[PDB]
Amino acid sequence: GCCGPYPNAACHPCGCKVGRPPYCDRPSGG
Repeated sequence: GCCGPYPNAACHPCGCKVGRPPYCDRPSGG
């Protein structure tokens, strides 16, 4: 239970932990 790509208050493409876009599951940094 997260939100996703639709509008821009708390709702973000990869705002979640598990289940999210290619760049956010690929190695970010820290």
